[PDB]
Amino acid sequence: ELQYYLSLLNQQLPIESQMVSKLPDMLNAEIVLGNVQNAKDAVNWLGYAYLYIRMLRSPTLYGISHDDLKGDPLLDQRRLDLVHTAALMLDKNNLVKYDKKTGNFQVTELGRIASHYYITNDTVQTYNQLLKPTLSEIELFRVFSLSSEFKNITVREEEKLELQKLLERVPIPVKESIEEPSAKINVLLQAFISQLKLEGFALMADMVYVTQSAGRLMRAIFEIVLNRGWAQLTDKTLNLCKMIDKRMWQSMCPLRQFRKLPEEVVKKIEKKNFPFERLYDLNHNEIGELIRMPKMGKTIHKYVHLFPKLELSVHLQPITRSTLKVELTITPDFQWDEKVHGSSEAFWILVEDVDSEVILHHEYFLLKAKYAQDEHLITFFVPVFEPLPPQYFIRVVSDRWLSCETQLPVSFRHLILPEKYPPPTELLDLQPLPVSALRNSAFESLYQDKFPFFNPIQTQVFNTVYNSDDNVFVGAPTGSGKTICAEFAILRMLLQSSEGRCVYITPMEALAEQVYMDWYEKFQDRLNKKVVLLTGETSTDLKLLGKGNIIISTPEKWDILSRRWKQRKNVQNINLFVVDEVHLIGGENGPVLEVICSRMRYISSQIERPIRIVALSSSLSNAKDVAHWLGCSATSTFNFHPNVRPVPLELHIQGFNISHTQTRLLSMAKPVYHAITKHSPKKPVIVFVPSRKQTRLTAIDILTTCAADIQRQRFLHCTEKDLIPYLEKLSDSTLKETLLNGVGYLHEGLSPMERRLVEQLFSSGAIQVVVASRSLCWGMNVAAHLVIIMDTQYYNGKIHAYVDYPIYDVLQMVGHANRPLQDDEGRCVIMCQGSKKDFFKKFLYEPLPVESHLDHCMHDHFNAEIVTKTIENKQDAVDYLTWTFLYRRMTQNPNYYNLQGISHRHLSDHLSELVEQTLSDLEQSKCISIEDEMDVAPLNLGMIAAYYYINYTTIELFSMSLNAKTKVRGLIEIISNAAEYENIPIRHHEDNLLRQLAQKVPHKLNNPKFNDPHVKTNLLLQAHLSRMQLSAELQSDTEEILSKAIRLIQACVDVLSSNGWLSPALAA
Amino acid sequence: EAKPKFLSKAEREAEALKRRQQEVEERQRMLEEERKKRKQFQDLGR
Amino acid sequence: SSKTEWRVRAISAANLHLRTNHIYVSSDDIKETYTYILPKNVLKKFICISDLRAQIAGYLYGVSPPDNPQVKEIRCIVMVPQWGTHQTVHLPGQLPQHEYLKEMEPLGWIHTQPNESPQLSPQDVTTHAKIMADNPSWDGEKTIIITCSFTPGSCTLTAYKLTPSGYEWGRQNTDKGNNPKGYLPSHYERVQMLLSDRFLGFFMVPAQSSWNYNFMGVRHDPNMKYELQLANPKEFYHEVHRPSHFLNFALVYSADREDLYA
Amino acid sequence: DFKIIYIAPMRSLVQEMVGSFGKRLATYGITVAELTGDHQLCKEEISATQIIVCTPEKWDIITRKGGERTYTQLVRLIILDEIHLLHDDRGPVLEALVARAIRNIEMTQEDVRLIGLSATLPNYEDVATFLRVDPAKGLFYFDNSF
Repeated sequence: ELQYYLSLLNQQLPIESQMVSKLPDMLNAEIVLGNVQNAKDAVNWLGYAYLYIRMLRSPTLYGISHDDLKGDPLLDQRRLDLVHTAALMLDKNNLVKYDKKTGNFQVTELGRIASHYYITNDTVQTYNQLLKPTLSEIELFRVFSLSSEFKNITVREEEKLELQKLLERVPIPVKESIEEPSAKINVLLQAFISQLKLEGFALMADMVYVTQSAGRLMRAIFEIVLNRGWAQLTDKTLNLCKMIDKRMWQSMCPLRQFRKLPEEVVKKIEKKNFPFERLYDLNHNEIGELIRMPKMGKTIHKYVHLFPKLELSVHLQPITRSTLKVELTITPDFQWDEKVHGSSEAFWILVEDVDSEVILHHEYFLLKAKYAQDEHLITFFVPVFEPLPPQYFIRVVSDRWLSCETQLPVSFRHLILPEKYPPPTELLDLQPLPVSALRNSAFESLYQDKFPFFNPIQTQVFNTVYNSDDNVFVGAPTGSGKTICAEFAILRMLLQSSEGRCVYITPMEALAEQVYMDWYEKFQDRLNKKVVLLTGETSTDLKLLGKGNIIISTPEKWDILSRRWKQRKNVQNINLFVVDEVHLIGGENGPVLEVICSRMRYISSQIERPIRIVALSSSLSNAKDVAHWLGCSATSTFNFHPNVRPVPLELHIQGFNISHTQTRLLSMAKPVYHAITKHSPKKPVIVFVPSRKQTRLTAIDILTTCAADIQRQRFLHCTEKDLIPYLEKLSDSTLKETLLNGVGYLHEGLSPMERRLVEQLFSSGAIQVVVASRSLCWGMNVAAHLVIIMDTQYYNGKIHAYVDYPIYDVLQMVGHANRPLQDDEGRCVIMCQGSKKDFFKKFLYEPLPVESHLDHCMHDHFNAEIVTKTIENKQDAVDYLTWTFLYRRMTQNPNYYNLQGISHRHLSDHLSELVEQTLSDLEQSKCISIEDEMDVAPLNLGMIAAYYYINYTTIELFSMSLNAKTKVRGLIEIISNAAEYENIPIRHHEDNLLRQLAQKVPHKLNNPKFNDPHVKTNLLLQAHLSRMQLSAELQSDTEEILSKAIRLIQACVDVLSSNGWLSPALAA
Repeated sequence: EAKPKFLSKAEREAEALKRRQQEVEERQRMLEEERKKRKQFQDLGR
Repeated sequence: SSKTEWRVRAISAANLHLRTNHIYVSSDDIKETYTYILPKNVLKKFICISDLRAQIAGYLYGVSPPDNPQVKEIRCIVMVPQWGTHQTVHLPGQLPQHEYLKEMEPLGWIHTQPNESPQLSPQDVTTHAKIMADNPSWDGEKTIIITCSFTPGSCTLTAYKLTPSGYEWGRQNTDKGNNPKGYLPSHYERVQMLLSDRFLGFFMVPAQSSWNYNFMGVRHDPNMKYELQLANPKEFYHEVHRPSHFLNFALVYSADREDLYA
Repeated sequence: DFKIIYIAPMRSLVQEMVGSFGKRLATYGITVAELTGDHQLCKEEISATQIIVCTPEKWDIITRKGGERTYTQLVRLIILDEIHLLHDDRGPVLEALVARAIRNIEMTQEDVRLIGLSATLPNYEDVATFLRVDPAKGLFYFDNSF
């Protein structure tokens, strides 16, 4: 060995590339990182390494002959052979699926777990072929010791006596003989876990290397057991990982993991058979007197208070007959410290059945120090089968602290589950109705050039819409032709009465504006009908209702007109009531639309004029309760299937195992571009972004992924000469530079004219990618072929959490890519987390039922009913609440409506309790008066809140915060702290702008908060009053604040005039 | 019945107290019947 | 010995999942005059949490199905802390009481047997008679002794009902031997028992201690009280069931390979 | 706005390099830290500090796990020290890291200053071409007399 030492010390030993041994591991790491996807990408990644340069410079040292170098000067054939060998090694070890025909390789979960834990291919294959769900703790050590990391570890004959001595002292028995290397590695791991003293130096070094390999091996085994779904195997792997990390046994003391505890006190605590939960309930003196050490009692109490132990509360709500919503509230019941817990504490929460073997819902939770001492609420979807267990078990274990696990028995014995959903009304296989099927020529002239024949669902609904006038509940997905059925119902209402009053209520303001713009060109241009759109002014709304025959409005705008329906005669003389998108009545604008529908059903049944009700919504599971609550008949309930759309939707779910939202958004850029290139190469695509500022980043990432490959500027199907008048009208230079390559952008902060120009450029076929924000999902008047919804979530800064996307916005984003003639089908690729992939797959094909959540916002409806002399007593309020959708939803889902039974007495007691709670909330806010606890009387504050459409809490705050000597700086803070300013958007990177804007405001804020919406509304009002400069996201909140600030100032002036104050009223 | 008869909080509390008293009386009668059945089973083997 | 036989017992208990697939029920000598409607999931959970030598016992508390008074369905299995040998079980005197067990009736106890016995055990019959005489909730014609024995490659289950004269003979006799005086074949009687694949059974575990106590007989007491709760029972040869085998070892010049690929 | 990665083969050598960077750049405020612990702790240490002295195997594990994807744009100085173990067990890991850096510089056009330090060894032209170093201005081959 003197020649190598002489060559290494005199610059005579060249460095040879030995990358051929770890070449399948490098290929698996490149496939997991997304750098290499096909064989050409793998050859290009191998050509940029030092191994290809060493093979090109020295082919004899790399095993290449002269004929291989002469026939391949760029070393492409040898790189392709090495890529094929690595692909065969990855496919044989079940790490990555590699097809030999096309050369493409798809990284699986086992290869990603081997790359994330630096495991080899043979070790990953042994972990895939050895780990069983029914494996015990004795077999787990033999499976972990039989990995490829300890393949060169041999059992020496001199260390046989030490192995025989350690075999009788190890807590985990070994089934193999003493001559086996796996049993020796298991005995070494048991000696290192139980801190047993060794004798040989080489045996101790082998045990240290075996522990350093077995840590990553147990981490990969825990990841594979969490991916497989075995709950007991994942629990045993987590216990083994905690025992390897803490270097202590599972039966040891919890204070042994902390370095601040003495060894003698830990031995005295372990000698006495006492649980750790009994020491937490004791004080510093009782724990010292029980362990016979009063000097170490305060340290034991501090270690018990510093040990991770949180309280978990489970709230189950059965939404459907097969799945339920489980809300877990975690409250940290321990002293958070950086020396014990650190900056953040990671925990793994697994909810499983009573068998504790199949983990139904596994997730992670990283409680930070800034969000410490606060109960965080995590919502999950728990499936339920027909053999329902009596109780499920939710085990939340600590990922770093040993023996720190909390079990929550979620009882399902008293769960009032709903019944089976009825089947939807399938479309009949009949002849399609042509354009000559209609009777009126003016109605057929407005749809002859659009389509010569209607949809088959439209042909089935025309017999009940054009040839009838009853209440029709049409449950059809986005793209089935609900607008054609609405136009047919409007034409039937116009033919039945030329002076009719049609009212089309839609929750989204952008969808209502699009419906008004469609009716201005269809009903007002071709049929000359008075098509108007209602605004937020009550003075012009009555004139628009009296002079307009087709009024497009919102439920928040129609709630002011339906509350005065007994006074306003124009609202009572209605001829048609269309309700578009009624499937979103369980989310945003849900109880308001439910109260508007209940008021319309009460006014239609008390004015001797049955209005033709047409409820067009999505395919719902519980359509019978929605038909009974809205008065829809059984023969007019044309509720189709979710798969009954004319445009077939192919839904794909991409689950990414990323806990952080920013890392999941940054990691899902290149797979989104790969899916857009593989699904729709020559078709327009819409990329749903999580936020407004993330849309430009996603467009830049898509442009960089397009320019990285050979298809540079492939998203621009048109020329620059047609886009040069289009790019000259835009204001943002980065948006025009992204649209020059064919990737348009649209967000809430962009201009409306620029968004309309981008929509006109994407609809004409100039751009193939349109990065739209999450707020522009429903307000998108365009139809593409592919819809890539990337990281469909919202980072709320008001709660500082990544809340999931609702089902209505997801359905609007999936239905936006519905091209009837541009494409044959529509792809919808939702790239989200692994925990939200199952709920997104369940809420896609199955019809989502309607759940009335009007019990949380019933105070404003009760105030509007008492102010209009409708609910004058408790019985009148119960009769008003019984005619709404909440009585139909509580009779079908009692546990979802917080009831204890579907009986008449239990429902009557729940309605009486809700009426008493509404009366107490009205009397405590000085909005109503309770005469003899039976009669309800409207007060002045309740009438002022119901007249200006204000809440009871905001009216109570304005009545209790405005004195007789108030000023403008106090009135602005009173208006900013109302209930209408609590809906301000709070996202990331917004606290610095609020802190910088607070120092330039004319009025100072007494201790402002960066996460409170009232301080942000006060800063926006101070910026609008002083005309200061702000960003686009700040101006979008300031406009929504100033849209309601006029009504807030009117309510404040009414409260000041009612209280007998002149100078605060003049200041307001 | 069909129409939900709205009651006060005190009337609902009195109805719940009467239902709890009836349930306690039914549980006491079931415990007395179980004690009588146990005495009849013990008297048939002694 | 508890030195090398414990490893063989742990290796036998690790492969206990194969015996749950071939379950044998003694469908002979049935009286046909209530039947057992206990599911197979609770039996599979209780068969893999027991030992091949130590007799593991558990109380069965369940309710009757609607419109079926002649059928009993044990929906709850409460595991009391006990430490028994291969011929008898030392059950504690404290009865399990909980909120989930207050709505069901106790159908007796079920104890695992290490050998397939055709006749009923006199010690188990005397223990069931003492439990029926001491606890007034356990009746004579409503409590059964499901003696799930051990079979080679199978799980042989067999039920046994207590006779009133047999209960009187078990309460009168107090010998804990292998064949006491007064043992009669008419003291026990086989009852109908069938499996169920429709409703799942709940399990109850003590919150303070574990269910297995054979590894430390000094900690288990016949009069010690316990608080049961709805949880999953641990194994017999677990790390928490044998605290002396883990906390027995005593408390640096090797190759310190730091910053590895992990 | 910038990060300096220090690839050291030994953990004690990485700790000595982090201590030398903390003692030398104390007037400039460059936070020198060692990337160790779990994935979230390494991500927090990468997001909270600028100078990160870590092993090439740990850096490859963090790149494969995704702990450095959010801070990949801020890393503009990769100091790969002690490249003379390119034939050792840290050989293929550093080769895969250099190939991933070359693929990121060729695809994402991320200009990262790569400074590779090696001992006096022959065939340094292939090591300079593999690390995208210039043969005239970037390659500095010093003999044992230096």
